[PDB]
Amino acid sequence: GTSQWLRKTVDSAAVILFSKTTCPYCKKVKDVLAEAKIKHATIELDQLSNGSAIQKCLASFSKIETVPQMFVRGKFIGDSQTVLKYYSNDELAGIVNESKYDYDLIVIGGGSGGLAAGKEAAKYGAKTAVLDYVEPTPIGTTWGLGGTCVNVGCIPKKLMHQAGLLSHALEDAEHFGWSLDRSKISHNWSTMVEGVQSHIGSLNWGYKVALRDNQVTYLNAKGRLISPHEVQITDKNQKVSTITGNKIILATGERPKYPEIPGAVEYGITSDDLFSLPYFPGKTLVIGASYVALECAGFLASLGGDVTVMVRSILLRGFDQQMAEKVGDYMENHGVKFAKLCVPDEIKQLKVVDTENNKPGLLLVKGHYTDGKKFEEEFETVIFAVGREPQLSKVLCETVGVKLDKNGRVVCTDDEQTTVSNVYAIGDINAGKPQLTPVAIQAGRYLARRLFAGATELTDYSNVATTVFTPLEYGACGLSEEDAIEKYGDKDIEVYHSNFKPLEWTVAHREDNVCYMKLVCRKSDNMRVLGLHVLGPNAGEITQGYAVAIKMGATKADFDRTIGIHPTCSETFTTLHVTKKSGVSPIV
Amino acid sequence: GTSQWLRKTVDSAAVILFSKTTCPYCKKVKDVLAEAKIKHATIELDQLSNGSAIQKCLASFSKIETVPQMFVRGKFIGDSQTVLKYYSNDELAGIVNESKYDYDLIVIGGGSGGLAAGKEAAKYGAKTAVLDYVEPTPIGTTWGLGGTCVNVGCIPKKLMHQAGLLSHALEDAEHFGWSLDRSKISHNWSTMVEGVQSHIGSLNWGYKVALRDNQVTYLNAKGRLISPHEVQITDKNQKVSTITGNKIILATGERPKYPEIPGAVEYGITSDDLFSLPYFPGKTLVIGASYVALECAGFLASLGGDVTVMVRSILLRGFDQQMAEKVGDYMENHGVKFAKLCVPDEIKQLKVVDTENNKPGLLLVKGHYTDGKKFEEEFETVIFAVGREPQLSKVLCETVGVKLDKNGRVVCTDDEQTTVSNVYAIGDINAGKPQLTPVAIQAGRYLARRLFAGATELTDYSNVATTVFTPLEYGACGLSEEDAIEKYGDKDIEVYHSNFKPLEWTVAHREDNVCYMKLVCRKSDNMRVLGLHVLGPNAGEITQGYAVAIKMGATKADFDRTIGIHPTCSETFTTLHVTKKSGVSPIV
Ligand SMILES: Cc1cc2nc3c(=O)[nH]c(=O)nc-3n(C[C@H](O)[C@H](O)[C@H](O)COP(=O)(O)OP(=O)(O)OC[C@H]3O[C@@H](n4cnc5c(N)ncnc54)[C@H](O)[C@@H]3O)c2cc1C
Ligand SMILES: Cc1cc2nc3c(=O)[nH]c(=O)nc-3n(C[C@H](O)[C@H](O)[C@H](O)COP(=O)(O)OP(=O)(O)OC[C@H]3O[C@@H](n4cnc5c(N)ncnc54)[C@H](O)[C@@H]3O)c2cc1C
Ligand SMILES: c1cc(CNCc2ccc3c(c2)OCO3)ccn1
Ligand SMILES: c1cc(CNCc2ccc3c(c2)OCO3)ccn1
Ligand SMILES: c1cc(CNCc2ccc3c(c2)OCO3)ccn1
Repeated sequence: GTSQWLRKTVDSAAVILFSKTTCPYCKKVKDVLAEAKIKHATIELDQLSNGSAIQKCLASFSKIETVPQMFVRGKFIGDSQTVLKYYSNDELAGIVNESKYDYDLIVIGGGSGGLAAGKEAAKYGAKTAVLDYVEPTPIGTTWGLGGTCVNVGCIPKKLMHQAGLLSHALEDAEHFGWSLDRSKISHNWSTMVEGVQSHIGSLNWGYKVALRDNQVTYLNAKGRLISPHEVQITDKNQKVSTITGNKIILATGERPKYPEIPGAVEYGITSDDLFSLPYFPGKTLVIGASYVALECAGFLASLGGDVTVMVRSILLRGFDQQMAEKVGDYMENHGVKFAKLCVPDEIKQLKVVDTENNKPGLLLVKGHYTDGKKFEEEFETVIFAVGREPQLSKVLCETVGVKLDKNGRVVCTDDEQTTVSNVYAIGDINAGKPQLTPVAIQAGRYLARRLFAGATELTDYSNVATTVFTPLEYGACGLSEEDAIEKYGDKDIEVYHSNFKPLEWTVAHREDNVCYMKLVCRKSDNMRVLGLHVLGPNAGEITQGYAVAIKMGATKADFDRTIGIHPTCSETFTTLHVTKKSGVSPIV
Repeated sequence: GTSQWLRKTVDSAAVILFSKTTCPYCKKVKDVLAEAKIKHATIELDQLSNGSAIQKCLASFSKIETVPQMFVRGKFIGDSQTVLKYYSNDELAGIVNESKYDYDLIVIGGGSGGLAAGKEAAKYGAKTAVLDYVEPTPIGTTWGLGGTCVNVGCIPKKLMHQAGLLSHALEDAEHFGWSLDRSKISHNWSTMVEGVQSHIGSLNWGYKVALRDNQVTYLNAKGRLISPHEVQITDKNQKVSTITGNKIILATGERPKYPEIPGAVEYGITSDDLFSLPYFPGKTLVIGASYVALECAGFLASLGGDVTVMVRSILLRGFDQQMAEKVGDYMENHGVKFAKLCVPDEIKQLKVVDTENNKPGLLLVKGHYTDGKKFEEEFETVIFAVGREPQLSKVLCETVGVKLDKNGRVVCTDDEQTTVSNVYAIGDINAGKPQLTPVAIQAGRYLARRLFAGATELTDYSNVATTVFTPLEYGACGLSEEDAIEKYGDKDIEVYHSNFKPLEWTVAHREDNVCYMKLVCRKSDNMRVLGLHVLGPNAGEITQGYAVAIKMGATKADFDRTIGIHPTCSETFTTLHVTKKSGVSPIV
């Protein structure tokens, strides 16, 4: 038990010192390693519950039972007198650098998960390389280090959402006494994009500086795993070579899907292209109904665009469907048009994109509704948001033996291990896990600590909160109402709900009964909160704190006994009382 | 035991029915009471864990042990056959309205707590009167029903705060691509005040309508308790009379203090006057350093005023002083001037307020610093925010026997009972309680339920979260750092902290390292979170949800295992790791 932990910790740590906080001989060894700039993990046996047993068990490796004991890649190096000997004789540097492989860790993929994993491992003395390459889009778009979120995801999407929110702030300012005239103000797309791209560039740079300062080797090259320990790399000059590593972390993420119809790849774009587009999209069709489709259609409409969303079946498949419909009704009331139960058949080119004068082209989109009627309309831009997929055939040779599921994602144990013992996977390509940046960062940092510092904590993937940044934001944590009922039966489920109006909306003359919130609870388990849902401004700020309480097992009684902060939107969660079964109206 | 709960419930309830959910005779009585428009409390005995025991003790009042049983004001009325006898003989209405007093409940004070208590009591058949009178300010300001929060507190203050925040929204919108020129835009005070006062008017009216629809008698008259059950009321016509009630709730609140110096009452104003002031204050001096003083100085500066705050000793006494200093440094950098370690001696009038042309007057303020030097400067408006106090001599006859503390607040047990067994106190006049609107409302609602519906739940006054709506907002829940160190010792306290920058501030070129958060934790109790603090935008929305987790005993490990929502300010709480003891910098 203890002994199986110790063997696993010793075998995979790069450099590790066993010690106690008081021990002055340990302090002498720590001082030598600091002076020679040798990074290492440290385990202070006196701070651990079973430190006595661990100490006895070290002798199975070193034949000694005292501290300090220093190990390098599974080999006992010595006590303090022996380490000082190697230092004094100029032998320590070569001992700590001796390895069967080029690297202790190779990370394939330089995004949210891979960067976090690599930097954390480097802190404990693991010799680390991170590989990142960005395959250009069909029209040639490419970007720098940091992955999907940084370059073509959460960061530019929320900045453009903020640009759209400011249009309503300009409107609201008149009612609060400011002299501006909202009608004579317009928006400049390219000025926005320049500011967004300047911030993204500061993040690209900041990650390169962070890897340099952690002594991580950064290769801007494409990686391919050809055997358990061998990674083939291809250069920007197409030079091919092979590097070896003890542990491998696959963190290569996903890219957007295109439907298989004429004209889609040639004349449409995806979110990969949208966030650096040199011209305003103009009259735009968004095909799809994911959070990506709706977030992009939302800010384009707030920025003055003529926008249509073409919806195959429902909005936000997989989210609470009452909330999804409230999200769509708000967008439709504020300018977004919807072509419901409709699918595209072909895109035709009427005008080529005008790169010189910085203007879009023109397209004809033909499609059909599910009853067979025809759709035909002209747009300047067509954005496909119909899902994302990994392409692990470009990353992972089939003979390595890494098992994939029917969607092409990696099948992992609860500690991220693949079917190949030294190979792990994190982030969007880990099958069945929520596909979010904070999850990938947590999994990558926690994994690096288990590999190289003897940690045991696992990543907890349950009840992870989300926020959809539509024009009215939607935050959630836990089960949808229909999933709770499916799992426990309608008679065991109580739903408390209420409309509400932000105080900021009163003087602004905004809508009375559009914002909404509900708690979905289990009667037979002391009214446990199974899911929390809120539609309103700053919904992500509102939701985050409640995710700690749900993690801890909060009940309806816990919300009732906590006092609200006034005046806020979030305080409405502390006084809920109208149930859905009562039939009483939730309006204010 | 169970029996002394039953006695108190029966003696105090106005009209109460003991029932079971599966009982068709109970349903016949319920339907008769509903048709007769008779409101009542209901105790469904089959949903209480010891409903069997309660059934037995009912016989001690009624000599029967079956269900249903009706009681009115402590007297057993009858089973199903007897109640239906009274109904068809036209005797029921006379029986349910028989009482020793004019009212089951008299509430003195129509504010946050009083209105909540009165409406909740009326839902259980208690015959309720609510008295409210607003004594005018020295310059004659008055307002309508709803209390300090509604008319001259949280509601107008947060709306003028929002008006000030929108100025930075105007500035930010240029960097996000909008074509306005912030430098050519001005603010109109009187347009703001009209919008703010129109919302307050809709609240005044809403409360009058709510009372009518709950059958609550509203008297706009000044009340005075002269004996345990007798309340003397004075008319708008100065007509005096007496009414009697069984239970009394004191809920009369506080009003601003003035310093005892020449000119203060005559020529200064307070927050009571500010929110309906017909003219812009102009160059303004705010005297004091409480949350009221700083919130007012803050939005006046954001609206373009020339604003000075005179501080006697420190900012935000009783709040975490590291956070108070960060709050004040932000306002000093954004244009509020501070006269530190200073106190006023007299206000001299130079120019009378011009009611005609809607202009302030002009004043000369004389004061001195603690080192002896002198202060002398002219201002158009002087606002005093040097605390608030009750005036219970105006409310309570000394002979009634209600004990007050040395500050003039009412001394209560943990169920709000005074030293006079039928008189209770709630809200700001209850000694030692946090003086907050949601606290008053919960105290009032919970008390009404104990008096008239047999409830037992008490109000929990511990760890109530707060937010100060300064230009950069400050949210808190639990102990300050210095209070935790004093209570437990420096060696048992660990503080995790970090600066942060909102994503929205990047493209707007706002400051890198002014927003800040920390967790104050107890080492020897599994790193329990004792206090949470955050300085940043939307701080009330950020803080609220964590108050539920802190109520449930959150530890640092609970915050670490919960995953963040990205991109948000609040997510920075889920990955804190820099300790104060380590000396590592908290900057980004
Ligand atoms: C439009 C959009 C908006 C989003 N908004 C949010 C949001 O608000 N909040 C949120 O939590 N999540 C959001 N997400 C999800 C978030 O972007 C992902 O969950 C996260 O970025 C995935 O991290 P990752 O490390 O798994 O992969 P990635 O971040 O995609 O990084 C993988 C990297 O590896 C590179 N790579 C691939 N193959 C190779 C190879 N063979 N060799 C070398 N390098 C390779 C890729 O080019 C890429 O740079 C959004 C996603 C999108 C598309
Ligand atoms: C400037 C300011 C800002 C504030 N901001 C906030 C905030 O953001 N959040 C928050 O939670 N709290 C805030 N507060 C505090 C909040 O307003 C109070 O805690 C709350 O109003 C207390 O309610 P109450 O029922 O005890 O008294 P009140 O709301 O003051 O109501 C008592 C009422 O009784 C009346 N009355 C008095 N004597 C008599 C009598 N003899 N007969 C009849 N009627 C009488 C009074 O005139 C008044 O109408 C703020 C306070 C101020 C001054
Ligand atoms: C598909 C794609 C490739 C090209 N990837 C290597 C590469 C090419 C260009 C680069 C780069 C890396 O860094 C900067 O520019 C090879 C084989 N199959
Ligand atoms: C698995 C492992 C064990 C031994 N304790 C592990 C441990 C816990 C916390 C740690 C650590 C190591 O290094 C840094 O923090 C016993 C049974 N099963
Ligand atoms: C006209 C004006 C008002 C405003 N307050 C009147 C008033 C004046 C003095 C009072 C009072 C009430 O109770 C005790 O003394 C209400 C209704 N009608």
